[PDB]
Amino acid sequence: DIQMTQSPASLSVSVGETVTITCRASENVYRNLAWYQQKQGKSPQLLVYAATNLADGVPSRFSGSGSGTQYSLKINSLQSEDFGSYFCQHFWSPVFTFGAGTKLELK
Amino acid sequence: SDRVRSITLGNSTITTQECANVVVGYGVWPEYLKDNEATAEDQPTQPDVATCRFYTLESVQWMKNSAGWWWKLPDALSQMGLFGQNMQYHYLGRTGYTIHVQCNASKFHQGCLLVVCVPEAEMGCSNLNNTPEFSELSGGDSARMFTDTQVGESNAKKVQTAVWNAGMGVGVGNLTIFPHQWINLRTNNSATLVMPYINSVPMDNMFRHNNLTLMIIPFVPLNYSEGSSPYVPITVTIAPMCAEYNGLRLAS
Amino acid sequence: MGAQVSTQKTGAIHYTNINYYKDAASNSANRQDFTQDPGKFTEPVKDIMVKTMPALN
Amino acid sequence: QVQLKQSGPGLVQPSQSLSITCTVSGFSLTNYGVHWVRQSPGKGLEWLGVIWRGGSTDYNAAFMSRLSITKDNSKSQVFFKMNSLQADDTAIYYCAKGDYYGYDAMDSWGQGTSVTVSR
Amino acid sequence: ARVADTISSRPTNSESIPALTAAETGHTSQVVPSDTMQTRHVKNYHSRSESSIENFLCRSACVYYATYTNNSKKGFAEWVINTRQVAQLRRKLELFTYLRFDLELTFVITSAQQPSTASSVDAPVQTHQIMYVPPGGPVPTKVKDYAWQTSTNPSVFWTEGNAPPRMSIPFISIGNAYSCFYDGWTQFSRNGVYGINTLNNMGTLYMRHVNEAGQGPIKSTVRIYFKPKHVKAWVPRPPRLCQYEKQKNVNFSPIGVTTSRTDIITT
Amino acid sequence: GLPVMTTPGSTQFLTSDDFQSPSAMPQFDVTPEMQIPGRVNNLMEIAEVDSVVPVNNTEDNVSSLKAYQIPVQSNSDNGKQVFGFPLQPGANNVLNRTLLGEILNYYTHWSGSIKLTFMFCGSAMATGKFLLAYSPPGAGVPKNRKDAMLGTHVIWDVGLQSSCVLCVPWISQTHYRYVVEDEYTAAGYVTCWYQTNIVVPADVQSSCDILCFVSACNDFSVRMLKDTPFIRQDTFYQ
Repeated sequence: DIQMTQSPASLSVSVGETVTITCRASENVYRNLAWYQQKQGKSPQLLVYAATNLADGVPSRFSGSGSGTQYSLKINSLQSEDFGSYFCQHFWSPVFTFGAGTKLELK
Repeated sequence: SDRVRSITLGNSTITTQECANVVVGYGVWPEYLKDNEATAEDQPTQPDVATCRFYTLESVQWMKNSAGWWWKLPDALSQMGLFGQNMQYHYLGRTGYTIHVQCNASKFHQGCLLVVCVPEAEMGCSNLNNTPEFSELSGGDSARMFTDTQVGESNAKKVQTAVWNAGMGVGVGNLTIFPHQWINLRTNNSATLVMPYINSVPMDNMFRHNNLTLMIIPFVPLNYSEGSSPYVPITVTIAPMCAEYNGLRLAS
Repeated sequence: MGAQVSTQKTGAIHYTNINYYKDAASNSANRQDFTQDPGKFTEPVKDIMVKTMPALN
Repeated sequence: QVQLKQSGPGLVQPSQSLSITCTVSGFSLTNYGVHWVRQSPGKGLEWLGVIWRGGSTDYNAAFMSRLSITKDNSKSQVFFKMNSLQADDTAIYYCAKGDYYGYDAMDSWGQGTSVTVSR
Repeated sequence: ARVADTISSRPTNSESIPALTAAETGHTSQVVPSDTMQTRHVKNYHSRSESSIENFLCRSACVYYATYTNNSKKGFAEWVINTRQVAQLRRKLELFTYLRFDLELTFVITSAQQPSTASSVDAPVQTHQIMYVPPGGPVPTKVKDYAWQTSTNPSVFWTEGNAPPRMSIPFISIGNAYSCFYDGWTQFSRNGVYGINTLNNMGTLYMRHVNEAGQGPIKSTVRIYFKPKHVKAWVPRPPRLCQYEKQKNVNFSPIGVTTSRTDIITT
Repeated sequence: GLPVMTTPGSTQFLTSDDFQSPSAMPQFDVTPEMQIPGRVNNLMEIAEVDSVVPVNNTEDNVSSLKAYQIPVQSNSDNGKQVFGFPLQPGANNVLNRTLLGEILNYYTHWSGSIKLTFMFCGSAMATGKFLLAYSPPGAGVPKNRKDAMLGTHVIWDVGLQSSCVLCVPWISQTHYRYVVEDEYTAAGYVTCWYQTNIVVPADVQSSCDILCFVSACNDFSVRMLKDTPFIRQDTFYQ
């Protein structure tokens, strides 16, 4: 099948700066990627679908881009309620595989 | 003025205050079946006040990054009142439609739709060996949506919904040869199409043949500055015209 | 019973044609029925609009 | 609008069967498909199986001989069944609907039941 | 069918606006070049004769070819009749939704010698038989069969070296027009097959050698040519952009609308 | 025993002949005709229907709906160019795959005028004026507004009617022109320039889009039917 290698595995940043989380597929998925955000001990929420589009209630700090095999997610101004985990999960082909995981301590 | 219409069918009335002209078929108006072209020998049922009225489908939301929608509509009206009851007890049936897509916004929004109504739209599947199933082709009074990506092929049975190929393998720019109108939010406010019965047989079964497809594709996407209303819906009202049925049987 | 479909395709002369078989699906091709009506694909509009007038009043 | 929720057994003996029933609300099973995702503390997130809106199912490769997902359109419920329940299945199981505007993404997830395979 | 000619124009200053229109009405502008500039009076003698429906479609095109070996068991060809195995005739017929024409068949039969082992191989001229079986009739299963009597099935006999054989077939259908597209299923439960194969019941075409295997095997090849006559067409359609993949359906792979250039202002 | 003599050209198979041939099914009763709406009598009325042309090919917009949209913004200088492409409706990849360019690739010669309908798909409070120029060949493509104003042009004012039709004329030495890329029978260039700026009020998006259509006039003609280069096949489909 196809693996999703996500980098970096962890981050330590403060409130108000610009970060960038990337994840790379094994082969081409044609912009079939979805980004999620999970806080401590609840279900993951959909954040960015189809590698560019924003969800219903997600504010415009989040921005996703990429094409082909290399994709990324960018927050221009990080805020106090936006820590947690982030995964990328392609829906190009069964079996769907999730990302490894990133962690934001917000130090 | 040339911007106001009033359409009255049965016990319903659709009015509009700014609009373009109405496009009618390939030049013909929907009428009944003559005796030169008839092939059945039983007398048809023409209720013509109970089924020739405006049925309003469900509304969809026009987001900024939206791709398109499609209905089928011998099938989208299969649960709507007495039109959906005569389709069940009868074996044959012919009809013509009038379609009214309506979508309003202020003077500070911008966008442009393409309201086209194509006959005999065969759709292509994502998996190259199979044909798409029924629930992925059409929903009863619920829109199926295009995407702007490429649908994967290892799914079981799914329609290829790449919007630039319009699902049928043709260029999406060349869809203007069918009867069509544009809803330009600068000037226009609603589109109206009157379609006759287009088929190679004088009557056909209505549960295994969808001889039309109404597609709505945004060419120039919705955009507005911050402060304007972000929720812009689209509503479609369809009304059959000159409907008749043959072959009365059990319910199915 | 020779049919005279005379006018050949000339630029800017007669020819003969006799049918021999009993089925109408065995004649030659038509090739000379020039008919045009583009008003059903270009102007499929209920209310006719004049060229010189503005389209939206 | 309120959405789907589940109810599971919680604690299961090894080499047994597991069954969580995820019931929905606010929509129909004739328009959306429900996925099944396993959140594991050691192996991370993984996708188990899905039942589409047409009724056909599609399972993972490693969980092929053990998974079986069915549904009922009238009662608006889906059923899942895994068998033989080995030691690494101590995780929390989610049900989540698909087809986010035709894009096959998960929009809303269940509350998740945490299962344990041990004695 | 002469085209319209341009008339002379004058400099104008009025309130009449031929250029400004509204494209939202779904109505193409009917303007001429004598409305936005000054034109001289030229009379056109050009004709639209070669762009007609009859002159566009009534040309012979191959649809299929199959081989069969004389000195071999399983040697005879069969072909269910359909016009969607080639790419160039399928694209021409799919510009319209409904068609109604009369066909005109032509077969081009060739032969080739196979590597036998006998010395001084000498064979006479060969004879071929092409039998057409309507849907429902009995079919042959070998070369020496009872079904090649053709008591009611039409068939043709042809020896090598002469002109190619040629028949003519009227409009055979159940409906009132041939249907190139069909958005529907076969069963009333909306299961099973979906597409254009619900209407494909034109029949089968069986080909065989007549002569016995004398001393050396001979492998023949017959090509079938379709040619529509008396054509009527309804409901035009945008032409096919992506490549064809299968015969039974319209499955495809997505592709761009055009080939790209380096800029928007480049030439 | 009437004496005849067989001329050259006997027992041949020419694929464009009109001869009679014996019927295979005699006295066959056809299915009677029926008035189906939308009968096409000639291929020169399919080409008279307008179709959106993909002007904006930039190597990644061809697999999107951004190929048809021409970006127009509120500038800060005078006389910027909007687009530009040569006028070759059978060889140039802008007008190649439209509804007009897909019929011309079945033929070899063509002659007549071409309409080019634009539509301002912007806001309701935005204004602007544009220049729609067509330059005959012989010189290069015009690079200024002063160079392009000397050809056949029109000035379009955006307003209540949101469409303008630039109709290029038939200016040539020969009665016909080749569909394929030829240097002897070139046809010219079509450009577009800002006349004045695009002025918007407050709280309006200043990035509007423009669609463009293409069709044929009532004196368009084609000749010498050939086969198309857009389709391809390796084996038989099964």
